[PDB]
Amino acid sequence: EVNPPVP
Amino acid sequence: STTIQQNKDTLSQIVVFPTGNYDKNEANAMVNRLANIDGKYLNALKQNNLKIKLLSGKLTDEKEYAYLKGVVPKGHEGTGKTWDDVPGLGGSTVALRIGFSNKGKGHDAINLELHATAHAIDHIVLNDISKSAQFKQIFAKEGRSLGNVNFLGVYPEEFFAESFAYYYLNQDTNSKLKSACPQTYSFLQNLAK
Repeated sequence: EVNPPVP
Repeated sequence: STTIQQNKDTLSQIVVFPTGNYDKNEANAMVNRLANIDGKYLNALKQNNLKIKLLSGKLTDEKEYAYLKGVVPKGHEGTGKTWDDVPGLGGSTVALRIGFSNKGKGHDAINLELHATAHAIDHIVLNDISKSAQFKQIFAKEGRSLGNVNFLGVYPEEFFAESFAYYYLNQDTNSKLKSACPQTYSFLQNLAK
């Protein structure tokens, strides 16, 4: 699983 | 002060520094901010052999993230940005670009390393609690009270990670979360018990 920061 | 040091000792077994030249003082500052996370979470990360990889360059230049080149991260539709340009990643792993901690440095998270690490805590330590029924009820009421409502108000795992970051970054952000999201604040408060 991967999750980015807030754009 | 002592649990801060204890958390830093735990992080010395989690944090991986990059090879070659990099900003040492800022790397240490990122670890210092991570040390504010409740020690119970950090010890869980350590037990799962989760590594917080600090990077001197793009995430996608690491072998394990090369598959994300050209890939638009979740919720980044229309930003024109791909994983090549994103300085932080969290989940099964954690990877962070040194120097991009602060809001505005290629992202709008309150703090890069806390946000990404919150994802790993959510996924590895808390078994995706952000997607549980309990938090989804809280996310439904307060998920749009921290700005970026089309990202935080849409993905509970992102609202959790960003709230987690507000809660642990510093005392100012902690107070802001309590006023804006009192039920989320209480949720994170109980989680740490």
